[PDB]
Amino acid sequence: GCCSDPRCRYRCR
Repeated sequence: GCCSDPRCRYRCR
């Protein structure tokens, strides 16, 4: 999940 991943701090969409 990007919302919880550190590489997807804001890229959850």
